[PDB]
Amino acid sequence: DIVLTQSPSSFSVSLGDRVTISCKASGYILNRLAWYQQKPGNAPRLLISGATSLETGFPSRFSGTGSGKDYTLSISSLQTEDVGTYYCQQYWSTPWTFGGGTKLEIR
Amino acid sequence: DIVLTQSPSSFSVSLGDRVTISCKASGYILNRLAWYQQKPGNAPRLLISGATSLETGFPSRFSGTGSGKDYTLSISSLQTEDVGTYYCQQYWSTPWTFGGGTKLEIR
Amino acid sequence: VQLQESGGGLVQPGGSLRLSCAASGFTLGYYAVGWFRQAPGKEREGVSCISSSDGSTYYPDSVKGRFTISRDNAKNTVYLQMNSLKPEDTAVYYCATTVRINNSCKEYQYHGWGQGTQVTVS
Amino acid sequence: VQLQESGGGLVQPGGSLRLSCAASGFTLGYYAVGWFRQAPGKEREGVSCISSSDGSTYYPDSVKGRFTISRDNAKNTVYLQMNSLKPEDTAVYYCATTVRINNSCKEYQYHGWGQGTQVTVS
Amino acid sequence: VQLQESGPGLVKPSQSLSLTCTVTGFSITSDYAWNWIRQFPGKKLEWMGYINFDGGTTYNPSLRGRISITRDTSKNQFFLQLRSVTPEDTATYYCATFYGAKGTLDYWGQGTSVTVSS
Amino acid sequence: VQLQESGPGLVKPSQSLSLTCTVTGFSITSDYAWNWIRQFPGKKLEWMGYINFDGGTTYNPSLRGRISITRDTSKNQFFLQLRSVTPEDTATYYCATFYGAKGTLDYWGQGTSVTVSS
Amino acid sequence: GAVLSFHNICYRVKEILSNINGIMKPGLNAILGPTGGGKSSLLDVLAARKDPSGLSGDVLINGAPRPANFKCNSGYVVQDDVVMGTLTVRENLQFSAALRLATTMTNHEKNERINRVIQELGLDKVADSKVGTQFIRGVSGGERKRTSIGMELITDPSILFLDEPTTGLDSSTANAVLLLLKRMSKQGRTIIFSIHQPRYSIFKLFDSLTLLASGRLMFHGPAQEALGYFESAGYHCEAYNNPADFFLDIINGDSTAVALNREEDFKPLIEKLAEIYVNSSFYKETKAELHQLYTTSFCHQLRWVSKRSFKNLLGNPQASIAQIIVTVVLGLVIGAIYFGLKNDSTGIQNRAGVLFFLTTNQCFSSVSAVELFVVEKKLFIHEYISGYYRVSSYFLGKLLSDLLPMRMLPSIIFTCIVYFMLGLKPKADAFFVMMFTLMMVAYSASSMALAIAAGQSVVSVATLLMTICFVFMMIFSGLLVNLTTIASWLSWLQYFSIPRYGFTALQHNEFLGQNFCPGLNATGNNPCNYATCTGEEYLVKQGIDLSPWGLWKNHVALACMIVIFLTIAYLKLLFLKKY
Amino acid sequence: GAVLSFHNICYRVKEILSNINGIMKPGLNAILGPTGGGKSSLLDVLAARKDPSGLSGDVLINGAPRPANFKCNSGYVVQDDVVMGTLTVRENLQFSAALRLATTMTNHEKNERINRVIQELGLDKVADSKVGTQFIRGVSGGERKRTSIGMELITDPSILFLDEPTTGLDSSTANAVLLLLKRMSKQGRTIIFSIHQPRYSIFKLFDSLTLLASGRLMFHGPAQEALGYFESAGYHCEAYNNPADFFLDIINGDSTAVALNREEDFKPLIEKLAEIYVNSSFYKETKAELHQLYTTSFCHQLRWVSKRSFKNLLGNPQASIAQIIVTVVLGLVIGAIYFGLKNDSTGIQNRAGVLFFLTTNQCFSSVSAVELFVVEKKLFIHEYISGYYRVSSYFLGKLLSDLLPMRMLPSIIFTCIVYFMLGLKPKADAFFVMMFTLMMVAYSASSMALAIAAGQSVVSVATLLMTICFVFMMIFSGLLVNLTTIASWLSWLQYFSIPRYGFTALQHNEFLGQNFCPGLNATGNNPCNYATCTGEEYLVKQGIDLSPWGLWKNHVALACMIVIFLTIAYLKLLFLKKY
Repeated sequence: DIVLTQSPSSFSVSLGDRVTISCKASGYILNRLAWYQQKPGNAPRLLISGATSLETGFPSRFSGTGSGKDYTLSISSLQTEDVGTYYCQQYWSTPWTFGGGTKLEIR
Repeated sequence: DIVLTQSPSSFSVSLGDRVTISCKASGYILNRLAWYQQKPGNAPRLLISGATSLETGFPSRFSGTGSGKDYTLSISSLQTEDVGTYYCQQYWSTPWTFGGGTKLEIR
Repeated sequence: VQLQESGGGLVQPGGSLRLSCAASGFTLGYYAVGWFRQAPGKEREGVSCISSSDGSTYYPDSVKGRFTISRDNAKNTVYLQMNSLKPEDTAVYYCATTVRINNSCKEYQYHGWGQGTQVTVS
Repeated sequence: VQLQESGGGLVQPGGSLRLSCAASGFTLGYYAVGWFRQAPGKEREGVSCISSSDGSTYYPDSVKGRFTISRDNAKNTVYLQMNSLKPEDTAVYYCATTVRINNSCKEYQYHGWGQGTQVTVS
Repeated sequence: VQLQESGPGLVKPSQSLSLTCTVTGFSITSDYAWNWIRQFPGKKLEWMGYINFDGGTTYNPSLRGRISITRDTSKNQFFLQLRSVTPEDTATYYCATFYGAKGTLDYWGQGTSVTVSS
Repeated sequence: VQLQESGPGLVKPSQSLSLTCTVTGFSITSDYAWNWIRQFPGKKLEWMGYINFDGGTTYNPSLRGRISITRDTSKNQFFLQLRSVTPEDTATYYCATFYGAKGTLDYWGQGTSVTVSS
Repeated sequence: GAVLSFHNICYRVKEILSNINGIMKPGLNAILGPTGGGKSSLLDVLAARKDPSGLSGDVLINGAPRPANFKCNSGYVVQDDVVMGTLTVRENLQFSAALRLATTMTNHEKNERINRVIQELGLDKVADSKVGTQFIRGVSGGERKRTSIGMELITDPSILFLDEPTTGLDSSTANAVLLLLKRMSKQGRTIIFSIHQPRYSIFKLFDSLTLLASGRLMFHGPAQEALGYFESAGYHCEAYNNPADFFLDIINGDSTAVALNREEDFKPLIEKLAEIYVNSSFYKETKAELHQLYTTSFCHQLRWVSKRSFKNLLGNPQASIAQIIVTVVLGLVIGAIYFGLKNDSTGIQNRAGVLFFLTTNQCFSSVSAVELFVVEKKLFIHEYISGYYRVSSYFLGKLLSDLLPMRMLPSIIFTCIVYFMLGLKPKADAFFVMMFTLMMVAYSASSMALAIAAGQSVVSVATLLMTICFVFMMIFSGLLVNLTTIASWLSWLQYFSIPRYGFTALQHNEFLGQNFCPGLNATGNNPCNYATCTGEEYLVKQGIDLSPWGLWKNHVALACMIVIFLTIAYLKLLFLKKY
Repeated sequence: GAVLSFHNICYRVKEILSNINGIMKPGLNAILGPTGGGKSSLLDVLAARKDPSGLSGDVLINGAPRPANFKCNSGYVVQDDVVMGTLTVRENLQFSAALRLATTMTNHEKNERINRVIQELGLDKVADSKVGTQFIRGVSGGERKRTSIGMELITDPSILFLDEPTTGLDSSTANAVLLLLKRMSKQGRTIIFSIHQPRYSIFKLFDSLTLLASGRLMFHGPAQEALGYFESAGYHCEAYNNPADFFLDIINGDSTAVALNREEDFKPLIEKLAEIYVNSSFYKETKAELHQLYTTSFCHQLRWVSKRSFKNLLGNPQASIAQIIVTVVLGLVIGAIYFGLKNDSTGIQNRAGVLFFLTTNQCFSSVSAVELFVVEKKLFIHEYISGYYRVSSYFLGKLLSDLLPMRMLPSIIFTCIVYFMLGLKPKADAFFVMMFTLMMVAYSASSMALAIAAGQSVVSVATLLMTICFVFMMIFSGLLVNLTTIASWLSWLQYFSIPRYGFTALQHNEFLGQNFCPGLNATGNNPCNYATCTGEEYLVKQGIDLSPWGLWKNHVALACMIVIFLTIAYLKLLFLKKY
């Protein structure tokens, strides 16, 4: 299968900063990665499809880049309603494997 | 290649009728047909892509049906703001061929 | 398969002696026989012939007296008689044969087969 | 390649006469010869043998007087002498041969080759 | 368009688990694929399997012959059967939808916490 | 997103005819393919050929070795060259846009009528 | 009686036979000479075995010209044995008796004649034993040659011809065969044969020697008189020398050979010896004597040919069992790799590959079908001249029981194994359509194989041509190249491709009503271009019609190809050189 | 001198040679007997031509045991001629002189010895003429046999062995060869030969005849006294009967053969005659006499083998030119169908098909590479025993000039024709990468072909296994089945596929940086799923890594396969049975 890894298991950042969540892949994903954001006690809502585009209902502070085996999600000017757990999921092969977990925690 | 023909080359209809325009092809198209509406003196405007869908900026009175080799344009409750010429284009192969022309005319 | 001949040793000249040229294995009726004569000190000269279809013929040089010929097919042989004095004496007398149909025997080849007998004359 | 023998015809009994068993083509020094005797009206009985390595041997019945034996390899032949009266007369005297090395000739086979000669006794 | 979860929350170990997702606002046989995602007692996610709009079902290799998804058109639902449940299978189960032409999971469900205990 | 058509309007026969379409609001080498359509003096249309965003050009087999399509990226336009013009090609020339993913010509041009007379 | 005569024989292919005369009396007549002479070319002229275009002589039987059915009433023993090793001796000559005889007599009389032949010839010990192929062993060479002799003895021929019965044998059984022939001739029956390098142990048996050298007759007459004839010609035979080799050394003209005789007289080599014979007493004696002077129905010969072919096929379970086993193994292996075909992005590729490979294998497995009319060409020609059957009955008999059952089976084995282990389309009609298409592809390839090699003598040339033809046929199939992108001047070549016709039918059978995109209802419409989500889109992209006629026209074309190729093969067999 | 002796010979393979004694004197010694006897099995024991495991006798030369280099100093003429027909007589025996002789002497002395040999043997008329293959005609059989005889005469052997010099010849030239041998022996040189069915015209030349029957010696001594020996044993030789056949009829035991003699007396067949000879005078006389008693470098023999192979290759331009022509026409045709590869929906299919077919053809064209060590097996064994070369030099010489230049050319021809007529990728490096990959695929297939057939005697078994192996290799290539859908227990089999390694490299070379959707920029992102618009997507979907290592590892694997297969072939040649 294709194992998705997320190097930062937990972040310690502040308000109004640039957050970078990078996750690599075992194989070649070919821009078939999606980002999901889960709140503490809710379903995981979908953030970005195609690893570059961005879905409706979300501000433009979120950006997605990367090509090949690793992809990065960028948050500009982090505010206080953006905490939660972030996941990257591949949909290239049939056993869809999610990433790890990046639970944001402000100080 | 695939030659596209329209059996009705001229209609004599009134306001508020179900206008039916038929367009058949030579080879199999597989719902890969488009309809174009040209007003007398402008460029042809796109009506339908895929022979089933419908473009924005037009009322729901235009419907596209038909599968396989022949396709149909249907207008419900025709008003006087729809006179012009209608073409059926195929975009299956590389040498795209347009149809003939069905010039609507009220009485 | 071999071709032999038999003769004798004469004591007093003037007698009559008969030589025989016998052949075994193959019949002589298809062939033409020829009696040739050689001596220890002279050249090779024939005596006469035999024809397979007609009678006999003679082409000698000085021996033209009492030399008779006879071909017996029952015993498969031919014979040579000698009655006259014939001062030519003690010859080997080879015997050959050849197979032709046309006349004029003296134009044949008469390939020889074997060694010959020897005679004596006092 | 053939095996012949020569003898003679005796007139008055009591004389001395010699047979010769000659062989051409092959050498007799590798073989052992045997003089066998048959008559027109009697059975087949041998006379004696010859050994290829040692001297001669004799296993006769009543012929034990003057019969000498001699094998001469220069002429490739063997000889039979007769001197006594020997009331047995006029036999074919066949001559055979066989190749062995051991002693005791009389236990051999002596396969014969050809016909024999004839002798006369008055 | 809208999904709702239902089923039990206490299944005895070494037994069979049955869950159901009810779909409203869209047809289960029209266009999309319908998935099952379980979130373990932690912060991990796992895709178990999905059913197409025609009936084609695809499962995860991890669940070797333990998962069977069956759909009912009349009540517009799809049910999940998981046999031979174990104590360590204590995840909360969401039923999501799969667009296909986009490749991502758009709409989800509330989810139910399933406990395996004696 | 917006197209503008330009060029001469009278060409002498047995010669070369040149048209130029400029694009505003979208780049040539970004996504789309840029086509050339002629509408004969009547109710007939014919597709000449297209140029891809990378540079690949595809022509209509009816126009055997008479069509050449060349682009310029700095000032964002594309030119049509039709050699050995015959007075039967007196059509109106439009430059359209090919989306590719949808497969249909969405955005068109104003068009110009080119007459071939002695 | 039964005395053969030939007068003023002259044969022109280069005149290979000059003026030849001779009378073959009832006995043991032998023809001798070097290999390049007319030794063999005269035996095939005395029997009706050469084209009468070049024959300018006059051959008679009992002073009358030979009738039209002379070849049907005179046995001819071919040099190389053409007995079927798979059948038994009794069954071989039973097959001969069932065809060469008349159907008026019951089977009891045919069987008692069979028994009489095997008893007279002495074939009772191995009467019910197999002759023997190259893999399995049976009777030895002498009794095989004797069986071949008895094959044409069934109709009690008055005259029997043999082409070198000693060649290919040893010094022990050659005298046995010659003594058998002499004993057979003692009752009185003309036996004319060619002989190569005989021994004196068999030379004494001859009754009439005929010496030939470069088409010129060199002696003819009693065989016991030849040695004396050549002795009187000036050639001595040394002691312990074979008279046959003595004659051959003179004929060839070896100087180191026998020595000359002594000559008492008072055209390099070959025109002097013949001229000697012309003016000899034997020639005059010969010239004086010289100047003194279907049955079975079509079905009856179809059933027997088919039965013999079936017995030959089952007699050596090494050509059928081998391909049966390899087909069974290939089916299991293919089902192993292609297990569980999915309806995803990789489903189209797997389906196309597995449907293409089966058709390619079915086409390439018929290359080995040229061993049908090639390994049995000599036997077919011999039995056609002898009068066993006609070309149509032989062609149909070797078709019903050799090609029909050995080509249908592999398709059935392939279809019943790979289908459900793959899961192509769970319908009753699709299974049978796939089996039918595979059967047609195999039959068409085999028929073209037969049409190519239908009278050739070797297989090294037909197989290469067929392999190079099948490679081009495979190129124009539809998988390696898109058939809609071909140039107009080369696209017509696709209509001469059997694999294309089979593959199109298989694809039209498999890809109709399949979706290959998970979670995308493309049946209504395709929201995305360049998607090929639906099976119908793939078929249209490959240039395949979607109508049922677009499926059945493939089988119509395959059947037409079958008929044309079978007719071509039958015509090639009909106009074969039968001499 | 040069007198050979052998005492108490006993050979066990079933003891095929019982007690055999004999002394071969300088002359013309002949061995006679039936085919199954020890006639041939004793010649190969007298010369060092059989494994010494079973030899239990004692063989001496001039009263001393033979040295280790006895096979290098005693000529042996093989029955079937192993002369290469492509070269000329002078070049053939020049090659022999260049190997058996020493490199101390200049080329002038080797050439003068060559001239002396051809003058003595009488080979000046056809000295500079080709021997003759099957397609082209050269000298007649007598001259070929004489050339083969002279091949071993270069080193002036003291003893010369011949295995049936008369077999395969005719009556005219057999006496010529025998007279040549007798004249050669007149100077004094031991000549031991086997003879099959001789004539009395050559029997008188023998000086010592050795009769063998079922491994038992039946006579030994002067050849002129054998007839009398068997006459005195009770067997008469009829007039006009060959003495050789007279002996053979007794040896076999034919009742219809010669008649018995008359017996004057006062173990079925085979042990009575041997027992007769044991107690004979010849045996005692023989027993008394019995009881009275590398050079060239590696390079020097590599260059010559390679030169001979190259001359053989160029002398018969029908195996190189035929494949050159078929490759040229195949390239032109393939360029004709695949002209103008477009970057549209059908571009991927056409590119994959054309890249797969080239690799499959390159693999299947090496099946005919089994004619390298098979058609030359007998000749190679003869050169190796004689002392010409070693296995490594022969293997490298037949590799550098036979496989290396005839495999590189077709790849170059294919690449320079089909590339620009197609338009694969207009770059300098891609052209050379494609050529290199095709060369490696061809070399690997040829090396595997040599590894499979490296000591077999026929080709009918190596080619069938080769084809059945290449079919499975083709199945696991990547086009007929998706390599990512294989089961885990069967996916490993893909690592043993040469065509897969070539095809992966070709695809990775062709599909990198190509767009296949007109008007869709998928380089940035793919707005539509299930699109495969970009070449990289196809490569990833096929399981091919996108790194340059994912390209070069294919060639690494191909080179490793080449090395392993070449080593396996060399080992198979090294451990061949050389007896």
